[PDB]
Amino acid sequence: MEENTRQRTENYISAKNQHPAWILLATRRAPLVLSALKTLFEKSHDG
Amino acid sequence: MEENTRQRTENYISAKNQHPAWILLATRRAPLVLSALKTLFEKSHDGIPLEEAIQSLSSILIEHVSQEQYDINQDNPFLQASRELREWIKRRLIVERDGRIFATDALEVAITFVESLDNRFMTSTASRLSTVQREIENLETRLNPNPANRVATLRRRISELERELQEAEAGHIEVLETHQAVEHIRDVYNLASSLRADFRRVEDSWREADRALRQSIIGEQYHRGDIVERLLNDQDALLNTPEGRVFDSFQQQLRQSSELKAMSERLRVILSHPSASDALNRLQRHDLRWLVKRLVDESQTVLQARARSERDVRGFMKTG
Amino acid sequence: ANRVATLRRRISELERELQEAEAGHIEVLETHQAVEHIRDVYNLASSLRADFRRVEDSWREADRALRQSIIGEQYHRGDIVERLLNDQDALLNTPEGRVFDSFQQQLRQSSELKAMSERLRVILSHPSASDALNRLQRHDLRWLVKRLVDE
DNA sequence: ATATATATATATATATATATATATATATATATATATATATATATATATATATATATATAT
DNA sequence: ATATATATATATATATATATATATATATATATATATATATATATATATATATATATATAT
Repeated sequence: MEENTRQRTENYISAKNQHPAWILLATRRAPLVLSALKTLFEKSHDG
Repeated sequence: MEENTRQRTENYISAKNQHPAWILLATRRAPLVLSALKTLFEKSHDGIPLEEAIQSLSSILIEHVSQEQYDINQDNPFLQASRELREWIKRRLIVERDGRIFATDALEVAITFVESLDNRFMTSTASRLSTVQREIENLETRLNPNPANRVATLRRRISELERELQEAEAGHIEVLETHQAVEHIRDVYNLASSLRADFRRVEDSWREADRALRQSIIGEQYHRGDIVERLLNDQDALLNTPEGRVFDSFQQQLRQSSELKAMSERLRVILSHPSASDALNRLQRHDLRWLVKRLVDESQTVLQARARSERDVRGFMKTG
Repeated sequence: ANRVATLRRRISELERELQEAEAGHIEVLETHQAVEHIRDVYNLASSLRADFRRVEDSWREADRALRQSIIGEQYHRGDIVERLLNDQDALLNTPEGRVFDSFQQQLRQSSELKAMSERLRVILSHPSASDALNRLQRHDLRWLVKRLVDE
């Protein structure tokens, strides 16, 4: 199980520097972008 | 409706600047803190006792002292563990209670997010659709009061179960093939783990309601006769809110020791099946094995925590 | 024998409920209990689409890898056919692949999915639905099956 | 014999100096979101030329 | 007679320039975060003066 301990930190760091979602939530301007995007995408479901 | 969008950006800025989970996610050192806390709390049944927390967190810090780019300490991992623990407590990210520290709701949300983030075994299994279908069946068949509808539903159900009884008696019973069974096991674990999800939201709601009551009590001239009823009406108002209502309904449902006895006996056999080891590793297997005890203990803890609010009335009404 | 006994007792439970209903003691969900009972269903459904969002990516990556390896010179015609078959089978045997396969089996036995969508229509017409869920969520839960079939 | 009153005993509360541990204000280093700039691409218009198809006079 | 071939018209493509919007890149000012001096709190050894008290003298 010890791998699950250390390798997990590398998983999290790679997610922090790569995954778009976590990158977005970290930006200084996140809430405006997130609110605007949800407003756009809530009212229509086909694109 | 989109008039609220103006208000929604304000709501999100407020959440960004206040909610501890989001602030944590935004920090430079976020992955280290989240990994350390996940490792620490993976083994908690109650709030982990403080001393155990310090020791095990020092060991975890030792695990990652190699990462010098994060300014990790290299003279006393025990002191570093204690310092980090108090720092996190200051961040409203973990709370002391009875000397046993617990994970606030913020950390639970952050951990669930980051865990769901990566490629992994996914949240839903192949059995999720069948679960939803069964639940929809029950919900619809119970929502409508038309007695003809209910009797027809029961007639078709009873005919189907008579078919199944005849089939099984004749000997054509059927069982889950291995890879179907593993998926069902995993879905069961995922459903079950959601019960713990909100034992910490309820306590925060109690805390805030009690704080609001005491704060409004600043206008002492109100009638204490009002509070002779407000003792129950606090719970009543939070029973108009989902928190108190659903938590107390959950308590009532959980108090039915017969169904819980059935659930425990069935958990035991499902976990004794060979594919259990396939579906779930050691940690998950133990966690599910005595989920019932976890729920009972932690709900008892929540009740004994709301006991302080129960005493709030004696701290308000009495002015000797 | 365990299955036989379980059926023997479940049949008696539904017999008890049938006796209660025929006597006139039909019981509805308490007009507040039905509220949370509905958002519970919505929460269960909330992950079903989320997982398909990753089934999509898994298959996209499989296709891209196959296309890239086709430009690979080392492969005979037989090797490329083998790569296609084995990549598809491997993708299908992963958890998300099993999600897709179960969805496909349900499509085969379409009666149950149609019944589910009919039940959803009935559920959302109830007044309590408006209290439990805002309109967008009700819309999503109504056309869950459509969304999956499109995805 | 029980009750008032005695010198000394139990033992601590308080006091001081000392160290170590923690909380704070402040300075300072690195990461960040954004402003400015040059080359690139887009589309616009103005004009020339190429092209297909036709009008007309012609070959045999 | 039928079909050939050139001059003609018109629909389309190509060249060129203007202006605008763009992408890559540099540098800037901004914010997070770490490090530090410093003050304050927690705990401790050593000891005093104290309150409570035993043990105790004295009394009716």
